[PDB]
Amino acid sequence: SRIEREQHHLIESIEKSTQYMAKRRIGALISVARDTGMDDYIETGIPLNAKISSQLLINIFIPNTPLHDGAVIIKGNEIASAASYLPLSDSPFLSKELGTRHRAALGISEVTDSITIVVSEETGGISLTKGGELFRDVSEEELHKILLKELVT
Ligand SMILES: Nc1ncnc2[nH]cnc12
Ligand SMILES: [Cl-]
Ligand SMILES: [Cl-]
Repeated sequence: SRIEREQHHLIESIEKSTQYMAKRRIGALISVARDTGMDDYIETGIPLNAKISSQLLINIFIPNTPLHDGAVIIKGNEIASAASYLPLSDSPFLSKELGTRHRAALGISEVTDSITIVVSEETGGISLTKGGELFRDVSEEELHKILLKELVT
């Protein structure tokens, strides 16, 4: 259909779902594929090939459920997979206060141009990784501007 409409709906869906999870300290890990493919990491998860919504993203990460333990990977206009493996960064610069989801988000950002969003189950803070860099505990305004810049062409 109309790509700009799809891209803005994707941004809204990430914003609403991460707001919901952040308030409840639900851990989450959502990686959005870009020019470089993520197909090999999609293959490690449970296939969904589903329409993007804030509601599905939230339902996926509910603790102690079949789909929660790993990354969601979004490819084109679909939630491709849940519970996917991402490579862990070995960087010693990542703070030891951060958990596996952050190290996974950092790891995938070091080998793809994907944009990955994390919700910390410890703090509720929202972080983002891109190109081997971490943007830690961003405000709602900051998250919106980054997602606009990176996900809207
Ligand atoms: N908990 C985790 N979530 C996603 N990718 C991972 N790779 C290793 N541990 C992981
Ligand atoms: Cl069209
Ligand atoms: Cl966490």
